[PDB]
Amino acid sequence: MSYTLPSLPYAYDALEPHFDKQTMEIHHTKHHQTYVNNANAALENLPEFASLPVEELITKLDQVPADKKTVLRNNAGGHANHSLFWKGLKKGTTLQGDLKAAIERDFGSVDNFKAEFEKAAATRFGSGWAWLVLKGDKLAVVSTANQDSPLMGEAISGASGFPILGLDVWEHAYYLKFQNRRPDYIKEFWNVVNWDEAAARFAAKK
Amino acid sequence: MSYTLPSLPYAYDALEPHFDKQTMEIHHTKHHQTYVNNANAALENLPEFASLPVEELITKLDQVPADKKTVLRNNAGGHANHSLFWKGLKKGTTLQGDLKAAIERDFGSVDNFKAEFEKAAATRFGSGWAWLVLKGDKLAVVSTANQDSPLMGEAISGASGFPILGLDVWEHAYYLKFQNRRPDYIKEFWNVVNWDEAAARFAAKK
Ligand SMILES: [Mn+2]
Ligand SMILES: [Mn+2]
Repeated sequence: MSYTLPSLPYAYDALEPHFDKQTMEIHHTKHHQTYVNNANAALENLPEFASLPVEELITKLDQVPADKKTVLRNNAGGHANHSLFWKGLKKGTTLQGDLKAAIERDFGSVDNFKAEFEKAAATRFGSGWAWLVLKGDKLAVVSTANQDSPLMGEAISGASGFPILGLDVWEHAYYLKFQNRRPDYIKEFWNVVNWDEAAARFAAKK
Repeated sequence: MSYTLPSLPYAYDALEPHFDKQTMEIHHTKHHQTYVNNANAALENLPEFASLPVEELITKLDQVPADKKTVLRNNAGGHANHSLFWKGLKKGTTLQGDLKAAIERDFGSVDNFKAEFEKAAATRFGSGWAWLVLKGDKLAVVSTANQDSPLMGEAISGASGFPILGLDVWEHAYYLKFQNRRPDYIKEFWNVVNWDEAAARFAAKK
């Protein structure tokens, strides 16, 4: 009830040849759906939380009943992260404008940022996410475990900041095409990171 | 150096039709190799710890420095776990003998244990392992995150006990064949869990 699997900005094959259509379909119809379903299941008993946007719910995980924290952290996190991820994917964009300049300001150069992002994405051990976040006035690359989001805050996720964009580095995001070669997937991410959406999120939050 | 990739006890396709040969090859030659490589790299500056069997090293994670604990927990963990995993996989075995009796004693029935194992393997959120462990004289089903091992102890891994067998539920262990259908993979594991080795391990620290 509370959450719905969001309508994608695109068909499953829209990120070809970079992100494989089989994975995008499963990622949405199976993995994301499951996060929505399991978050919804957990929120049935929590009407005072079920109304929150998922992105707000995950900032309030410390307010949930103890026995709800993990399931919603994982599944509302998964829902939030995947919802962001899809909107954060698009071919044909160019990093530009204020976001490019902020990246250049905060990382020294786009290449420095990319290397830092790639390093975070590659070094995330196990499942998780690499993020470009905005922490007040400064962009940062952080990473989170599993479906943790920086929106969850430091205490829960070990990261914080508003996610400008993120890269799913769960193996389900890349295994079918890339298998263990997560760096290749990370490189491909640069071809599909939706800088227009990242720029819009930066514009909203900067 | 410190660690080597062990030979598989079997050919890449020896677990077919249950576990796919492609995954077995990548899982062994890439993922396990990488754990070996990265554990070896981290041990290069740790002479005090570099000569230890991997299963002993992962019991001493709390003794290494902080810039080494995680890398070795993850990679020596991965090496320990995959080493066990390969030996713990074999077609044609039959659960029997003291191990079957102890499973029946501690879980009520083989099916009860299998259901509890499957639950633990399915509910492991993110990457990790499901374990049959022996805790003193009681078999238990536990799961660990990432490449944590029960051998690592409760503080680090959230689990303890002597692993009798384990199931890798990292998505790289099953995604190529099963994609998101980890329960199908978990069910297939019953066809390839090496009960002989599980029995041998059970007899070894019973
Ligand atoms: Mn995902
Ligand atoms: Mn594995």
